[PDB]
Amino acid sequence: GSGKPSGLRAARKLRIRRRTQRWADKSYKKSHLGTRWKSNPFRGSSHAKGIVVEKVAIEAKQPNSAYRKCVRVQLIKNGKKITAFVPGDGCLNFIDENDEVLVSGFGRSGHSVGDLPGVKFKVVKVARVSLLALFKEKKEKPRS
Amino acid sequence: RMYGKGKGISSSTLPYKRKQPSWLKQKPSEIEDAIIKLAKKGQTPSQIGATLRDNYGIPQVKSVTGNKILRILRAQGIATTIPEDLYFLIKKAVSMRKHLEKNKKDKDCKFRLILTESKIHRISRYYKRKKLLPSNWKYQSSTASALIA
Amino acid sequence: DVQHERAYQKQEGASFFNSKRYWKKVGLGFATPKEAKEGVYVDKKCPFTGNVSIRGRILKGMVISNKMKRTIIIRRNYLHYVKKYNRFEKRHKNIPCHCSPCFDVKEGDIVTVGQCRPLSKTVRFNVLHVEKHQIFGSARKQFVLF
Amino acid sequence: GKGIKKHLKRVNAPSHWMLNKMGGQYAPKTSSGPHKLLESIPLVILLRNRLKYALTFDEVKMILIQKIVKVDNKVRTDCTFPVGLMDVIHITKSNEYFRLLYDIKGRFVPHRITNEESKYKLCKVKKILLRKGRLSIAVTHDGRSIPYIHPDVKVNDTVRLDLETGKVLEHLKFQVGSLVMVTAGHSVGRVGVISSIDKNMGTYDIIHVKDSRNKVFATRLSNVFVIGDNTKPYISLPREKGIKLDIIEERRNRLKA
Amino acid sequence: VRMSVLADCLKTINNAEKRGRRQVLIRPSSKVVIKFLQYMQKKGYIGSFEIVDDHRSGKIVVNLLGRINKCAVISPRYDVKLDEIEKIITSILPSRLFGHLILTTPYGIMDHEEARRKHTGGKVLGFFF
Amino acid sequence: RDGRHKLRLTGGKKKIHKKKRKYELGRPPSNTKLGSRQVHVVRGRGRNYKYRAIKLDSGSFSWPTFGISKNTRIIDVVYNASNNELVRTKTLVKNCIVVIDSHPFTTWYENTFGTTKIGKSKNIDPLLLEQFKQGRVLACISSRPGQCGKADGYIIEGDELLFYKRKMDKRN
RNA sequence: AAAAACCGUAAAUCCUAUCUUUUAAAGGAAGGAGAAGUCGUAACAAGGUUUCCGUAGGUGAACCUGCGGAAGGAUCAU
RNA sequence: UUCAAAGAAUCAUUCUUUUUAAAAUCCGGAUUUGUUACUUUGAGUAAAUUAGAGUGUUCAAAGCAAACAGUUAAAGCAUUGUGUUUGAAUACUAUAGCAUGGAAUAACAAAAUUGAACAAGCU
RNA sequence: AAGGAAUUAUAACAAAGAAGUAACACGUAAAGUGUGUAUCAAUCGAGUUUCUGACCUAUCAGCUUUUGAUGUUAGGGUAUUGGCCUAACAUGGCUAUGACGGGUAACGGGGAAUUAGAGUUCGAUUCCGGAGAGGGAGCCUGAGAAAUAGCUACCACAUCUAAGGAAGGCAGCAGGCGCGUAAAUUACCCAAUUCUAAAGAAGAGAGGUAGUGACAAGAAAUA
Ligand SMILES: [Mg+2]
Ligand SMILES: [Mg+2]
Ligand SMILES: [Mg+2]
Ligand SMILES: [Mg+2]
Ligand SMILES: [Mg+2]
Ligand SMILES: [Mg+2]
Ligand SMILES: [Mg+2]
Ligand SMILES: [Mg+2]
Ligand SMILES: [Mg+2]
Ligand SMILES: [Mg+2]
Ligand SMILES: [Mg+2]
Ligand SMILES: [Mg+2]
Ligand SMILES: [Mg+2]
Ligand SMILES: [Mg+2]
Ligand SMILES: [Mg+2]
Ligand SMILES: [Mg+2]
Ligand SMILES: [Mg+2]
Ligand SMILES: [Mg+2]
Ligand SMILES: [Mg+2]
Repeated sequence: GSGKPSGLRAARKLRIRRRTQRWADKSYKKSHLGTRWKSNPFRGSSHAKGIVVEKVAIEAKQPNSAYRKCVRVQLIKNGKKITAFVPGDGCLNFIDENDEVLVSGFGRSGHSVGDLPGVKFKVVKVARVSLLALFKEKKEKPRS
Repeated sequence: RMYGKGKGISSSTLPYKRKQPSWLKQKPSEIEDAIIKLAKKGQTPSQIGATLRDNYGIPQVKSVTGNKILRILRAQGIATTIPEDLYFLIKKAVSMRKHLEKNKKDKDCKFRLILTESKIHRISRYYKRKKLLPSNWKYQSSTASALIA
Repeated sequence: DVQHERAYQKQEGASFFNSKRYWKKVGLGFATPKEAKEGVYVDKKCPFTGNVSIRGRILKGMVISNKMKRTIIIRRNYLHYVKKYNRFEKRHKNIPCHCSPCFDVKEGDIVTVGQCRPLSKTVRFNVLHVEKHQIFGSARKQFVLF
Repeated sequence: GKGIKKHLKRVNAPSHWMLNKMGGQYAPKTSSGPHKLLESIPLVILLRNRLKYALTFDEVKMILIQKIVKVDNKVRTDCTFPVGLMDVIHITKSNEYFRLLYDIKGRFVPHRITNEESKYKLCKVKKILLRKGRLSIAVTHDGRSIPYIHPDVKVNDTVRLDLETGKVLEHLKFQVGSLVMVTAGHSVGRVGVISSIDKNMGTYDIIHVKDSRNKVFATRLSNVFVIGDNTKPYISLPREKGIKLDIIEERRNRLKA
Repeated sequence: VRMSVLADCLKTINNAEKRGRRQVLIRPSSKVVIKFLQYMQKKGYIGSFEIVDDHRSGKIVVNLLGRINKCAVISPRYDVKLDEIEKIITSILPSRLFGHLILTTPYGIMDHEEARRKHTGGKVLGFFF
Repeated sequence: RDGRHKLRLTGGKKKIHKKKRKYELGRPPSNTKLGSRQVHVVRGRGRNYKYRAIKLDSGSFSWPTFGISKNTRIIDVVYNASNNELVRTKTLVKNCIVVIDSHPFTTWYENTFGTTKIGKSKNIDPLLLEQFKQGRVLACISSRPGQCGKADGYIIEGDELLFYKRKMDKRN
C-alpha cells in the first residue's frame, strides 16, 4: 500500500486531501490567509511612508552586544507605529525627529533580521534623499 | 474471515474429475427423488447434501445430476422463500435478541448481535439485488422472530 | 377523467369536425408509443401528441422522481477528468424533463430525453424513450456511467 | 448604448485577409451584403493587398468613384463591399476579368479569366423556398434569389448562372462522384471527386472527398461547393488545381526552383 | 484481497528473479497475465511456462532465464494517448534503447514501440527492463 | 422584467449584475373590456406594431362545424379558466367563453338551406339549436385581443360546450 | 396641454433586526523578549522519592499524592 | 465467454495475405451481428501570443515581407504592347460536444419455484 | 417541395386586416442612377437557450416555498420561449458528487511567468465576451439604448447667479488636486489604419506622429 488512493476514478479524494492539507504548509498559509492584509503594516506593499515619532535604541540579541539605532515611525498609509532600523555608521543623526521617512522591509518578508529583536523594517529614504546616498556623502546632502 | 481476526482456510475442495466416478450406480432420477424426500423431511440444502454424501453413496449431486441441489429443489418447487444462509443468520440474531431481552448487561453478546445484524444486511442486500428476496423486505428486530418459519 | 382543469383540455392540431386524434413522429428513430396513438390524454408538451418539436441534444439519464405532474427528474451521472491527478471523478447533474403520460415511469428507470424549447423555469427536455431497468438502493445513489 | 459593431480590429480580422499587425489598428469590416464576413473579402483588400492597384484605402475609393469595377457585372462604389467565393470582377479600364477562387491555402486569389467564360458564375443553392403562386425560388451562397428554378435542383447542388441576364444555364447535382471544391476548414482549396456522404440524422452531414493524388479527406457538407461532373470542372481552377500537397512535398517543390 | 491478479504475479516473478530461482509458481493465471508472459517470452526475458489447468483459476509455473532486472505493473491503468506515450516511457523505463512498456490496446496487448508502429495507444499495464 | 431577479432552483439568490435591458420588456396588461371599439398601438421591437384592444364588441366568430365566420357584437363574458375576477370585470382574453349575438349564423343558415362550400349533412346539435332559439350563443375567444386587437373567436361545440355548461352550473 | 385617480415599475429617507468589519475600555489573565533580580531543585545519573501517561485532590513555585496504565526502566534472564 | 492455425517478403525477428464456427441479407457464390468508457482517425474552431516554415530588418529583438533580370535590353508571353516568380505555410484551439476504425482492457445490459427458437394447427 | 421531426413552405374555403405598390431628385448608359417602398431570402448582428467546464471556506448543513420556491392548467405579457407575470391547483425542487451561506486584495476567456516532465502562480492591461459611466431607479427616440459628452427623479458631491433661477457628471484625450511605495504633454495631424455623412474632397483626442520614459526587449562604444 501507498497511503494515498490510486484508483482510476479516485480523483475527488486526491484533490480534496491536497486542498485540505495545503494549509499545513506555512508559506502557503501566509500567502493565502486574509489576515495578511489586515495584520501587516505595509498592507501588502514594498515600502511605506511614515513620519518619525521617536529616535530610539534597541539592545541586540544576547551573544552580540550593541545598541542598534532604530526609529519608531508612524505610517501615513495605515496609522501604524513600527520600529525601523536605520543603517549606516552614523545615520540616525542624518534624519530629523520628525521627517517623512520611506521605509522598506528588511529582507525576510515579515520575519525579523539578525541581531535585532522584532524590528522588521529598514528606513531607506528621508526627505526624499536616499539614506545610502547620505551615508556615502560624496553623492548627496540632506535637503531641508 | 469477514468479521473476526480469524484467518483459517479449512475448506472442502472438490476433486479434479467432475464427470461422476465409475462406481456410482444411482441413476439421476432416483437421486432427485431422494433429494426431494430429504427436503420434505425438513432438511436444508447443505444438510441435504451432507446426508446424500454420507447415508447414500454419492459425492456430488452436480456430477450425477447436471444441476446443483438448490436448483433442483427450485424446479420441484420446494425451495424456501428465505435463503438458507440468510435464514440461519436471522435465527441466530433472534436467539441473540432473546438473550439480550432476558439478560441486559451482556456487552459481548450485544456487540456480536450488531455484527450478525450487519452481516444479515449484507446478505439481505445481495439477495435483494438478485430476486430471491423481494425488494420489500428490510429485516426488522421486532418482526424477525416470526420471519424464520 | 380526461378534463381535469378549469379549462377544456382540447388537443391543438386535432381537427375534430372535418377531415378524413393527433400525434406526430418526433424523429431520430424514436418510435411513437402505442399509448400516444391510442389512449386519449391531452398534453401540450408531449413530444408526440403535443406541439413541441425535439431538437438539439439527446441525453440518456435515470429517473430520480415522478413526484411532479407529468414531469420527471433524471440525474445524469458522468466522469469529470482532472488532469492534475490524471484520474476521473463521479459527477452528476439533475435534468428535469417533461414526461407526458404515454410513459409510465417509476424511479430508477433509464430514459432518453431530447431537448425542446423552454417548457418551464427549468424543464428544457422531454422523455422520448423509456427503457425499463430495476434499482435496489435509491436512484439518487446509482451511478450508471452512460 | 449597445447595438451592432461598426469597426473591425486588425488582429480580429479573419486570417485569409492576410493583414498586418502593424500597418494599421483596424480592418475594413465588410459591409453587409451577399457574403458571410468570415468567408468573404471586401473590395478594399482586393484592390489594395491582392492586385496592389492601390497603395491606400483612399486610392481604392478613388478607383471606385470611376464606375469601372463591376462585381457580377453590375457596378459597386462601396469600398468595403464583400466579394466572396466565386464572384467575377470586371475591372473595365484594363479590360481585366478576375474570378475569385481559393488558393490551396485559405487565401483568396483573383484568378484572371477570358471574356467568354466570365459571362457565367457558379452558385450553390442553399435553400429552396416555396413562395406565393406555388413558385419555387432557390437561394444561392451569393445571397441571391433565383426564381422559377428548374424543379430537379435540390438543396446542396450548384447552378451555372448567367450574369448578363439573371436566368440560369445548367445545374450539377450533388452526386456520389461529382467534382467538388471546398470552402472552409483545413481542406479549403482542395478539389476532389467525392467518395461518400454520411447523412447523419440530427447532425452535420459529413462527406469524404477523394483527391487526384487519391488522398481522401473529410469535410462538412455545409462548406462544399459543387464544381463539375467527375470528368471536367465547369470553371477554370487556379494553377495548383486544388491539389493541397503535403508539407514535405511542398518544401521539395519550393527547393526545386 | 486480490484486486489485480496480474500485479501480484509480476511481483512474484520479480521476487523470484531477485532470489535467482529458475522456476516460479504464479498462482492465479489470467488471460491477461498469460498474454503478458507470452509477450515477455517473445522479447526473450522469460523461458517456457506451463500454464497448469486445475478446474479453477489455473496456476502457471514459469521458467526463468536469469535475465529480467525488474518487471512490474503500473496500476491505475491510465488510458494513454499515442502522443502522451513518450513522456510516460521516459518517466518509467531505464533507457530509450531497451525495456518494454506494455499497453493493452484495442489491437491486443503490445509494447510501446509496437503501439507507435500501429498508431493506437491504449491503457498501460506494466513494464520490464 | 421578462428577466432573472429570481431564485436559482436550488433556492439561492442570484446576485444581480445587469440593469434591465429593454429587450427584457414587460409592458403592462391591457385588461381589454366590452364597449365601443377602442384600440391603441404599442410599438414593439423592430417597429413591429401590435394592437392593444382595450374595449371591444364586434369580433369575428367562427362556426367550426360548417367552417364559416361572421362579425357579431358580443354581449357578455361568462367564464374564465384563468380567474373569476376577469369575468366579473367583463374582460376578453384568449380563452374566455362569451355570448355572441347569434342571429347572423341563423340568418346564414336560413339563406343556405332550411331554417335552423357545403358539406352539410352534420346538421347541428340539440344544445346549440336550443341556444340559438334564445338568439344568444356561447363561444370561445381565440385571438389574444390584447396583442392582436380583435376579439376573434369560435362557437363552442358538442363536448366542450357541454363541459362549459357543466362548469357554469347555477346549482347553488 | 395642464391637473387629477387607479394599478405597476420604484428611487430616496427614516425606524427597527440581523450580520459583517474595523475599533475603545477600568480591570483580568496568558504569551514572547530582555535584564549575571528573588525563592527554591522539578528534569537529565537509580538526578539522590526511576521516569512518563491518563484521571482526581492538593500545594508559594517548580511540584506532591491517590487509582489504573507504559518502559520511552535501572530488569530481554530461575 | 473465438483460443488459434497456415502461406509470401526482410535481417531469431519485422510487415502483409488467407481460413476456423453460427444467424440474417444478396444472384453454390458474396456481404451485417450488444451499449458506454477507452483509443484512433477525422470534422469544426479567430487572430495576437506559443511552437514552427520561409525570408541577410547591416545583425538581432523584429516584421511579413521579398527575390530575380537591366547605365535602363535582352529573355520570356501578348496580338508596337506587357516585368516575372512569388510568400504570408503547418501545428497547437479543452477535461466536454460532433462523426469515426477498433480485436485488448474496463464497466453495464442481456440471462431458470422457470426462458425463447422454430414447424404444424386455430382465431 | 423540403426537413431527423411540422400546426413548415404552400393551396383552398369563411371572416377580419396594418402597411404599402413613386403627386420625389438627378442626367446620366451604350436605355441609366439616386432617394423611398410591402413581403421574402441573404447579411451585419442581437436575444434567449443545451451540454460541459471555476478559486478559498464545513469554526457555513441543511436550504428554497405567505414575498413564485418546484411543477400542471388557463391566461396576461414579450419580438419569441419561459413563474417572465396573474389566477387556479398540486407539494414539489436543491443538498455531504458540498446545497445554502461566507470570503476573494475575482470581471471571464484568448493568454503571462516559471517548469525536464508533471505542475504552481498570474491574467486591471493589444483580441473576444460581460458589465458600468458618482449612486440607485425610471423613461423618450430609434432597426438597435433601459443610452448617460439623451432626458426625468431622488440621494451624494458640487459650479454660476443681480438670489428670482440656471447647468453639471473625464471609468474619452490631455491637464489638475487628492490618495498614495506607485505611473508621461493642457503637444502636432487626419498623412497612414478605419469609421460616420447628403460617402474621394468633411469630420474623428477613434487612430496616428512626436514629447517625457534606465517598465521591459534587442544591437552596441569606451580602442
Ligand atoms: Mg471488514
Ligand atoms: Mg487467506
Ligand atoms: Mg450601458
Ligand atoms: Mg532508590
Ligand atoms: Mg532534581
Ligand atoms: Mg527523581
Ligand atoms: Mg496534605
Ligand atoms: Mg499532598
Ligand atoms: Mg400564483
Ligand atoms: Mg473585484
Ligand atoms: Mg483580462
Ligand atoms: Mg481592483
Ligand atoms: Mg469618478
Ligand atoms: Mg443611464
Ligand atoms: Mg464625459
Ligand atoms: Mg447623474
Ligand atoms: Mg484623463
Ligand atoms: Mg514608475
Ligand atoms: Mg483617411
